[PDB]
Amino acid sequence: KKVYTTPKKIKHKHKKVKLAVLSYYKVDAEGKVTKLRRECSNPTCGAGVFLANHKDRLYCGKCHSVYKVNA
Amino acid sequence: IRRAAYGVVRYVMESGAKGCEVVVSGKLRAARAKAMKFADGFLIHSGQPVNDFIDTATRHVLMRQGVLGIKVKIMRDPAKSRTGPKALPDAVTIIEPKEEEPILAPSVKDY
Amino acid sequence: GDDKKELSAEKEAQADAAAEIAEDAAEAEDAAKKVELDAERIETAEKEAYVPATKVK
RNA sequence: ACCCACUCGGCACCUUACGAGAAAUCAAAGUCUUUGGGUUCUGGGGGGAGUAUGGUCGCAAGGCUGAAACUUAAAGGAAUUGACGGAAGGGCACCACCAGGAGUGGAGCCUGCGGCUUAAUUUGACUCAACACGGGGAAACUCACCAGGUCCAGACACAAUAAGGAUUGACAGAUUGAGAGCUCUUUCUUGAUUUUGUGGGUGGUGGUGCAUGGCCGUUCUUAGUUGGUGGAGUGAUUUGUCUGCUUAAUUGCGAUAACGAACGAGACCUUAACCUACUAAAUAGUGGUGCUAGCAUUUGCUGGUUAUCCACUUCUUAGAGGGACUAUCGGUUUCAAGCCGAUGGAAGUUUGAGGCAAUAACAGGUCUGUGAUGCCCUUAGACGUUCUGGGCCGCACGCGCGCUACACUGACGGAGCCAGCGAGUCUAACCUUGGCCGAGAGGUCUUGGUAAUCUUGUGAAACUCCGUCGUGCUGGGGAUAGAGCAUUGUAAUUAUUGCUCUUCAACGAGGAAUUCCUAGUAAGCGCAAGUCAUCAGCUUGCGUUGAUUACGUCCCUGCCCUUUGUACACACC
Ligand SMILES: [Mg+2]
Ligand SMILES: [Mg+2]
Ligand SMILES: [Mg+2]
Ligand SMILES: [Mg+2]
Ligand SMILES: [Mg+2]
Ligand SMILES: [Mg+2]
Ligand SMILES: [Mg+2]
Ligand SMILES: [Mg+2]
Ligand SMILES: [Mg+2]
Ligand SMILES: [Mg+2]
Ligand SMILES: [Mg+2]
Ligand SMILES: [Mg+2]
Ligand SMILES: [Mg+2]
Ligand SMILES: [Mg+2]
Ligand SMILES: [Mg+2]
Ligand SMILES: [Mg+2]
Ligand SMILES: [Mg+2]
Ligand SMILES: [Mg+2]
Ligand SMILES: [Mg+2]
Ligand SMILES: [Mg+2]
Ligand SMILES: [Mg+2]
Ligand SMILES: [Mg+2]
Ligand SMILES: [Mg+2]
Ligand SMILES: [Mg+2]
Ligand SMILES: [Mg+2]
Ligand SMILES: [Mg+2]
Ligand SMILES: [Mg+2]
Ligand SMILES: [Mg+2]
Ligand SMILES: [Mg+2]
Ligand SMILES: [Mg+2]
Ligand SMILES: [Mg+2]
Ligand SMILES: [Mg+2]
Ligand SMILES: [Zn+2]
Repeated sequence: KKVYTTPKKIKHKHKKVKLAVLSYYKVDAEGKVTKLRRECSNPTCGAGVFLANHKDRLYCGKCHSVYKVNA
Repeated sequence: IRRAAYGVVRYVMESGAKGCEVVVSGKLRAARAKAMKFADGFLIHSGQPVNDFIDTATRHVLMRQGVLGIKVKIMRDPAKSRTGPKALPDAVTIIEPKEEEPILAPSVKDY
Repeated sequence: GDDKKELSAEKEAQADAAAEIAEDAAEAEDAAKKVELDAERIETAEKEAYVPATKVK
């Protein structure tokens, strides 16, 4: 054939960063649990799923995309 | 190759066929293609009786070398047709006459 | 096959047809866990296999 | 001198073979394993090699005498079958000619191939047997090419990673052609489905048709192939299977050490022809009667009426039969097969046209029809696959199939008005009548049809008819080109198609060459089907109008046949 033209810079896939997951369950003083990271109100998300926090952003990841809640 | 074919021609023939035919084509242990015919008995090849009396089937036998082609041809005895022209259109059979007793002066009988 | 051994071919081929003619003639006169799987899910459909409560805040 | 009979000794020839030989053949090459008349000479697998060396003869050239080492499994003889030949003798054919017809080759365009150009212009095929072929009419798709973007749809096994998370997804923003979370910013989500690595698979219009199947094309518009009994040969083999005649034909007659047979040809099968004979038919049609309109009247002539009834089967339809067998007669010939003429017949060219078609051959074509396949390559920055766009159409030119024409046997405008083979919509938008709107293309409202029922009588085209034009590139011709309107489709730009006005080129019957064809054929002419969303200048079929000239021959060409030669048999590549 005509093997190997390839202008450089191959692409990587993704990482899914390590991120030892939620410690964001705030206790006050033994042993009340004040539950940082407010949850979503979609009936398919039974309040066990939470909301991410970016600028102008409270996003539900359990909804693969749906229901952009804004507060 | 011959034993398997030659035996099949024998079982078909032993089963009351008018004729049989086996073709093996392809490559078999050599690099070059060859093809054999194994045919014993009577077989017609042209015309409508083909549709009537000969049964053709080809199979592809896939082996570690390549793929051979099995072709089989069986010619059924048309006398046993049981729903058909009972013979080949060539068959022109004459009935045989019977010996006669001559002159025997008139001598008419009565009833 | 080489024609130098052709005799031994027609004989072992005939012998094959001999065996194929005996198997053909000997086979002419020869000698519950019900449980309803489609319904076992409707039979074992009894309760005590669920949990549902949600909707805080 | 000649004739006839004989007999010696000559040069030979003819037939036989008792006999001999591996055979070809041989009255010697016979009278040999039943091996002995006398005698001379030479040979002992093939090369090496008639070479080296010595001797000897010769003016020379060379003669006579004449090794070995080494190498090698064959060389050789006669015959048989093949295959081949730029040898001889015969045949067959409009893919040969003859007598002609209609042409192509010149022109414009259409189309395919080469060439050039290109990011790519994917590719197979190159004499008949590549080039309107791959059903190959590609806007996406197709699609193999090129510029770029995703995805795994990487089975399974072990190992690694890892429930403190193996892995999945994504809002917005950036980004990107893109409302692709492709990637990145941010950080929710996901739960053992994946990931990572190795082994092992998988896909591929990647390669190899010179590894194969299968299929097809070619030889073959041909007539060839084989076995039983017998005759010949030690044998492979041969005769049968053939000089001649005849045929489309190894089709027959006849001759005949052959006799009688089978595959292939023929038979057969399908289609187009003939039935006033059989069975019938509101999805086929006829007469009569109602019911019914028009013109004539003196009874008539010409229509309307999917059932208002009665009858029929000529036409139509398809079932079963019938018919042709080259019949009758006469010519011709070995009075054989046959062949030619006349009468009759629906039919007498294998009745016309097809389908099927033995044995064998080809390195013919097809891995790009196949989830047919060996092997090789590749397999995650992919030769997998999908998405976007481009390309297969690119244009100094060479070649092939075609289309349309150069006009007055014509264009044009009115008018007459006649076919046949088809196809046509279910979980659907196919074939479409009819009524309106529109110059047109088309639009819109409805309707019949899963069909002998509706489209459709497919009112097709040439053609026939009355006018306009007048030989002037003319009103022949319609390339090229501008402007406008519609249809197909997600998309029409490099213009899918259709309509309209305008623009009005080349081409005045075409060099050397070359194709096709013998009767409802040639040619002219349109139509249906295939392809198809849209696109036929292509193909496959169909009917319409309907000639001229052969009814012969081997000159050209192509191939079969013997004869013959061969040191070829992987068979003249
Ligand atoms: Mg036939
Ligand atoms: Mg002799
Ligand atoms: Mg001949
Ligand atoms: Mg002739
Ligand atoms: Mg001529
Ligand atoms: Mg000419
Ligand atoms: Mg994807
Ligand atoms: Mg792997
Ligand atoms: Mg590997
Ligand atoms: Mg494949
Ligand atoms: Mg080949
Ligand atoms: Mg092949
Ligand atoms: Mg090739
Ligand atoms: Mg002909
Ligand atoms: Mg012969
Ligand atoms: Mg036959
Ligand atoms: Mg009738
Ligand atoms: Mg007549
Ligand atoms: Mg080749
Ligand atoms: Mg194939
Ligand atoms: Mg594309
Ligand atoms: Mg092309
Ligand atoms: Mg062609
Ligand atoms: Mg006219
Ligand atoms: Mg208008
Ligand atoms: Mg309806
Ligand atoms: Mg004009
Ligand atoms: Mg003009
Ligand atoms: Mg001319
Ligand atoms: Mg069409
Ligand atoms: Mg085409
Ligand atoms: Mg010879
Ligand atoms: Zn949610």
